[PDB]
Amino acid sequence: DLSPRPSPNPHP
Amino acid sequence: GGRLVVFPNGTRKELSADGQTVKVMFFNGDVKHTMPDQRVIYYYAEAQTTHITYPDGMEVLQFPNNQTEKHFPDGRKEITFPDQTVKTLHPDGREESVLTDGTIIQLNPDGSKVIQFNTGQREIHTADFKRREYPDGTVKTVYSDGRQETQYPTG
Repeated sequence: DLSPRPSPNPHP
Repeated sequence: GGRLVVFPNGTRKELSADGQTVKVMFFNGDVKHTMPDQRVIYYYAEAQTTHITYPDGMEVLQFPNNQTEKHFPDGRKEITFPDQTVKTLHPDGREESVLTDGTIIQLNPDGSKVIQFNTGQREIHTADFKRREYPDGTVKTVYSDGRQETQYPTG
């Protein structure tokens, strides 16, 4: 499979 | 003619026929393109931001407010703000801004600066003085000790 890079911004 | 691969987690991969270009569509909406020349273009869906990595070390970020930030392999960082001011930060701490109106601001790490106004005047700030030079040849200076000096044009 394949996973995205971590979000640069914190989650709401 | 190329292939599409869909993984159990929902991530999709498309390969070109020559296998040189790969596009990955992650389950979270992010999109990554790897190009034959090895440039990697990554789109962050939630942040609406693009990050491009070049094989020479350069990195470029494009933010959704139309701000662009370029990172050169040497350490130099160039920002184009939405207004189109261009600000360059050097690793030594020098900063240079080239405004659209034509103004140029050069800031040294010791705190000295040179300002070139689009009006043709130039200002220099040092530890000893602030000086303003005029297109007619006039020079005005204020020294740290409080004394003010005007050098008149030869003509």
